[PDB]
Amino acid sequence: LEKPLATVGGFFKMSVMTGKALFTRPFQWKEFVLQSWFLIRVAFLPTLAVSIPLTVLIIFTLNILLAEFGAADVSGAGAALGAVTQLGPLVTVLVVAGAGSTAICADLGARTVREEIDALEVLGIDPIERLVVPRVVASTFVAFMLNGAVITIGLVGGFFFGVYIQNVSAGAYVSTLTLLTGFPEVLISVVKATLFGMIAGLVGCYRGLTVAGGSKGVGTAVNETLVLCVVALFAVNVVLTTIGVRFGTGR
Amino acid sequence: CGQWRGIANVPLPGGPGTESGSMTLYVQMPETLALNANSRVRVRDVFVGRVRKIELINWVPTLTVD
Amino acid sequence: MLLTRFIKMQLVIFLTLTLVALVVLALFYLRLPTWAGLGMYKLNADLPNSGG
Amino acid sequence: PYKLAGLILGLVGVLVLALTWMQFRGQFEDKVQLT
Amino acid sequence: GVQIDVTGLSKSFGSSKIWEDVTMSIPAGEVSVLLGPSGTGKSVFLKSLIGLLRPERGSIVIDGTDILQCSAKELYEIRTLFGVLFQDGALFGSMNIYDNTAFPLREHTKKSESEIRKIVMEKLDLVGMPNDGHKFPGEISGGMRKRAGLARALVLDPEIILCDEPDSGLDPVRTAYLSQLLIDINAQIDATVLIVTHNINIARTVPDNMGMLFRKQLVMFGPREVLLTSEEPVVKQFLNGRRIGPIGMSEEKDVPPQLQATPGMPERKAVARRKARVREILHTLPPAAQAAILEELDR
Amino acid sequence: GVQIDVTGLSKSFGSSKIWEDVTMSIPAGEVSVLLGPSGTGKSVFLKSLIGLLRPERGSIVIDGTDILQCSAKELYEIRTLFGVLFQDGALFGSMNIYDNTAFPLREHTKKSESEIRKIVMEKLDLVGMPNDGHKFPGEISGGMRKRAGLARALVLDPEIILCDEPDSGLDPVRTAYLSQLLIDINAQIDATVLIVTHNINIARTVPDNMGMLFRKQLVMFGPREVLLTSEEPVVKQFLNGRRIGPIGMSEEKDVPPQLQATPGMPERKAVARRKARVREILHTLPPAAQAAILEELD
Amino acid sequence: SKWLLRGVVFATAMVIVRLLQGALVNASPGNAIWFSTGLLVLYAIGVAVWGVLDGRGDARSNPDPDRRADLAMTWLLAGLAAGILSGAVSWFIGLFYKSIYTESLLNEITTFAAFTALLTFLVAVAGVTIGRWTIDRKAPP
Amino acid sequence: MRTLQGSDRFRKGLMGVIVVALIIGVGSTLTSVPMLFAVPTYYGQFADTGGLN
Amino acid sequence: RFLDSMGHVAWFVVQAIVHVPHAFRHYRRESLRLVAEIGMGTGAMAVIGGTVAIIGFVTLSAGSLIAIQGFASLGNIGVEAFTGFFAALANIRVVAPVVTGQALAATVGAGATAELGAMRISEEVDALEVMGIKSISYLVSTRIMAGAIVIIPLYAMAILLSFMSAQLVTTIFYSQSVGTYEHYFHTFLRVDDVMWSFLEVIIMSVIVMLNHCYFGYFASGGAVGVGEAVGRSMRTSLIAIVLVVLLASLALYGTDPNFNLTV
Repeated sequence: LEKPLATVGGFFKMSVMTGKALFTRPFQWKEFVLQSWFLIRVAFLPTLAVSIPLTVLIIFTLNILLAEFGAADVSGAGAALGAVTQLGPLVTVLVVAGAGSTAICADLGARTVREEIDALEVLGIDPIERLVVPRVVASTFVAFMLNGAVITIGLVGGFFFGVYIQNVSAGAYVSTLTLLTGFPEVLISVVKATLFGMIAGLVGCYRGLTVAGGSKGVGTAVNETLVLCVVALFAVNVVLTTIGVRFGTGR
Repeated sequence: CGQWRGIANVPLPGGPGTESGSMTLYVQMPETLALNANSRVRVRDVFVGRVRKIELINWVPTLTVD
Repeated sequence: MLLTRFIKMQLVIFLTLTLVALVVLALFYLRLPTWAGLGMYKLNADLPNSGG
Repeated sequence: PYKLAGLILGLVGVLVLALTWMQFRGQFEDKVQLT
Repeated sequence: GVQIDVTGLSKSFGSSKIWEDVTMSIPAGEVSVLLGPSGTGKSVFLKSLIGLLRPERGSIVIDGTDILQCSAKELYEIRTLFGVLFQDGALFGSMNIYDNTAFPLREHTKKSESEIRKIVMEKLDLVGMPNDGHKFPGEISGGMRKRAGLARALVLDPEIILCDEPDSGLDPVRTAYLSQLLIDINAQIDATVLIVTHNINIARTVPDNMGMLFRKQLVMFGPREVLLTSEEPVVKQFLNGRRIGPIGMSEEKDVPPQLQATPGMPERKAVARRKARVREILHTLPPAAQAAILEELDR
Repeated sequence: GVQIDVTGLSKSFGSSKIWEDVTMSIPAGEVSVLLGPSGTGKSVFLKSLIGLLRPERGSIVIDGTDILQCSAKELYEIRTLFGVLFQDGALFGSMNIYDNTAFPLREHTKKSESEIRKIVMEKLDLVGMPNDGHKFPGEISGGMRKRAGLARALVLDPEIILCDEPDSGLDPVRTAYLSQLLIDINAQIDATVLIVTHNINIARTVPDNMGMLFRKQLVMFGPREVLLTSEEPVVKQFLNGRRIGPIGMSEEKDVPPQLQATPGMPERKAVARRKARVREILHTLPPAAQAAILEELD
Repeated sequence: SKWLLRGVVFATAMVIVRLLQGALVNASPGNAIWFSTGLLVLYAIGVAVWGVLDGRGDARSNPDPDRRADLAMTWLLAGLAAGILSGAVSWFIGLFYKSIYTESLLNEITTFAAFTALLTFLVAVAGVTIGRWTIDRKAPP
Repeated sequence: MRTLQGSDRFRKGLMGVIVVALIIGVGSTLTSVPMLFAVPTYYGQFADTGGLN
Repeated sequence: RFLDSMGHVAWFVVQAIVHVPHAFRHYRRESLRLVAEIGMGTGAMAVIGGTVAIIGFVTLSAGSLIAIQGFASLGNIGVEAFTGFFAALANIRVVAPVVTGQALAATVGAGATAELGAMRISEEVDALEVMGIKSISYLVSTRIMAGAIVIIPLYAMAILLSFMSAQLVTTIFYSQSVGTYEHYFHTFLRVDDVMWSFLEVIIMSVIVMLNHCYFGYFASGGAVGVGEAVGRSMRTSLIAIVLVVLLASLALYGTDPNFNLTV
């Protein structure tokens, strides 16, 4: 337990130093732009290619169960609720932890094994300010944007599928979206996306900085990054879902 | 922007009454009972049309029905 | 060849967990005997209408 | 035989998609229409 | 150049120890080489000298200040005297050779763009890269990567230079070229070049001082003449590449003329002070070693 | 040992070529070493000699069959008379030294467990690892990994042995130890050992034949007496380590008595055949080279 | 123990805050929330002041952060102890005094002590950083 | 890095895990805290709850 | 380019499938070792339970999410006794298959890709080819057999833990009667759905293992390329898992929903 606790302490100290560098030292705009564009180019097509079939499946299941129930006109409410509070943040979790966090960990491990971190450190530069802060900010920004895009594309695809395939009424879909989804739902979705992006960036950067070299250290570090990201983001999602349903729209 | 009445009140593509040859009528209702746009127009309880716009003119609602 | 007996330990504990989980899922959750028809006898009935 | 293998894989994928779409549409089973 | 004192240095990667009681005194401006068998942890020593690693015990005094006790605020200035060449150069791949060279200048000094370009071009010409500044680290060979790393290290006028395994992936011709370049830069700048390697050609022609690590210990540190005329089984075995001696099959079971600086280069002041210290050491050398050193110095 | 007759070999990783035309004839049973500057793709040549890589043209004949163009079924039988020591041994971390050594003869030979243990212990004591058969590859050093890879190579009585940079990660002393072991192995089992390295101590002391790769070509291949008395600027520069010569600062800018087998080992049959071959070749050499070689042989 | 003393002091302060807040809410329910917030601010201000002093008490002793003692851990322990003790004693008093707003014993021990400890920790960390930065300027360049 | 691999990671881990647990607990019951959201509670006597929750 | 890559991956999967009997008859001990390694993890992740612990935690989280959201929405509407009848259906239709697929992908597939990349870089695949051993048959087919053997217990544990988490959250944290939950759970759950879900998960695991073995077997670029291979394999695995579950659910329930409530 002592070794995992020490690793957790190192991660927490690194994140605290990252926050201090963000709020005290000047910000790196060029590196932030580069990392934002890199994350977008690595995790934009996969997030849509995962969101579209998943939302189509959810819409199909909801429509058939409700049609057998009898209340097929209230499918829009469940569609909007699921797409806003769960589907968006969860697809963000999957396609961010799998792609962006792993890419960040691989890049920082490559810098570490090539002694570029040591090259920065011997020059008096703190690599945290120059590297970690733009990557964490880029991760948060891209997570926010991707969550918004995922929710929008999921809702539109669900509408088109339900109307043109399962022959439900379009007016019932669009007029019931706001029945169970409101400002608290979109606000908690935004909070989820921001926290997920920040945690994924922090975990990826911390694992990349502490790579073990060797011949499998980078791959092991990336796998551990992915596992830790999945576990932590699922736990945070559970906590934030409880918090959000406490401030429910219907209650 | 100015006339944005909500996602529920925007015309939607597809469905009966949206293809070429569909006829457009104006129905001057005493009241709409909170009816939204894109609702179903039924003849003999058969959905064969759509209501497009529910603009209120001189404080008497008029419905555009295709 | 091989037989480190730590791999064997992992294998036996995994097999024990597998058997426990599979039996619990089959009995207490899926109710496989009920679905198959174990411990039950067959009866019939005639109705004027199904009644749903 | 890379190109032939890729063609076979693409054909298999297209056939799988077509078969699952036909199963979704219920094309295989035959029913009678009553007016 | 500045003298570097090391006293009672020790290291440990967990329970296992890398080396202990490494006591030495690297002179000022003189090229020195630390050698020993593979797996003795010499790159660890090189990194601990500048401050990348924190030894468990000991004291590394540079310019009178214990570099291990100095706070991180002061370490931003002590590392200004340093210039580090890594095994692969550690060049940043995102920026080309010109930008890699200019990076420490743009980070520390306040010079204008024209002066930066002048200094960078001068230092790239120094290390044999006159018209090769527009390439990236990923499209140059290992030798060119080492040259670019050296050029980046030679722009802030360093008083200490740390070269880590300059022979890695280089055939002896290219290693000889790099050794000649290091001799030349020590002639021009007098920058206390320190080299870490287990090569023999380097450790018989280049150094003014040499030391050897064996079985988590420092067997001896001293001048070139003293080390090349020592009847110590480990040193005599290693410097000749023999097979019979304390150094075993693997880690589990355990004079030639010096490289002269090229004509057209300023005279080296390291040799004179090294010989001056060699005489005082010869005062306490064994009689056979004394005769050998007297014969060598009087040529 | 058996003879390898490379002819017209040419490798090219896309637009950039590694070597243009390599023509060799490796003697049977004699240690041979390939030399060159860094970045000349000597390890690529070592891999191509066994069929792991595919040269665009040329031919490589072991015995009398061209292994470059043959059915893939016959390749796994040609590679039976092979033993390869990579730069780090290429051991498997899932199993210890004993199982790594026993793998080649567990896969092919239908032998019993006791005979397997006997031969594995014999070959482990041959390479200086008497009681290190229970250790995993991750708990040993690089030299020990090279020894374990060699021991795994020696179980199936190879006719050809390939060595990929034995000097990697080893100082001159342990490299000298490994060179002595290789000479002892060739003295005992009489296998055609071929080494790829840029080291000079190995080049001047170990082999019976030496070859040179420079500027993506083959300079010359021949016995150590021919090469160590060569007036070629490139060969002399590389062998003596001279800074002045055709070899530049980087890739873009481009007689030793030999060590004897350990006393008690069988007399090395490669030495006599090498001396006979150089005696035959001697009448086509420069007079200074002829005089030097005659002085060496006497 | 420094953390024990700070926790006892802040627990007493939080009990006084709870008593005053209960009295004010009972007197004037309309402005009740405001009163609570006001008192909370006062509490925070108090902590901040001490934190600032503590920062000076560190920054004078050591010229560099590495030689400085980790005050964050001490303030976290003090805040946690203050929250736990204040919740326990407030729950004990609430059995004999109905003006306070106290939930079940487990809630006051854990869930609301978490709020008290987090607020105290954040305010103390901000105060310590500000106090150290106050004479960071006065340090020689 | 030297800073990340320092010999103070245990205390950092304890402090960080306590802080994260505290943050989660506060977020869970940010509205239910009595020291911040307190209003007077009145009572009534009824014959039956009638499904009231 | 694109056609060449499709042909290469098709050849890889064909050659990996056709060598399954060879590895079954010749490499039984390696298959058992890989079964143990996949079941109980490897490296630093094996001390916590390996794949089993990660799968269990993620499935518990998913079940808790289902229970919390469903109970909240139904209590807001009012018809909150249907919660179990909801949760079960979700766990069989969308949530548990996809979630178990993603967690299995992450853990097992990333481990396999890292191991195969390390073997490729360390010249162990070349060592196997030199020793007259079919490297693809020895490695990829053995991984496929181990995954096929291990997937059924893993998905059984995933389903059990998802059901347990949903029931515990609904009937302990929300204080719903256990009898009502059990009635609405066992009344509207069909074993046919669970069997088809198991078939989906088996096919999905085979596809995931094939994809990750493809990405790790042809790794390049030293230790650095292993991480990029892991990332690309993860992206492809997520896409494939979601697509497979969607297609299977569309095929099975396209015409007959297999659910009756009204007349």
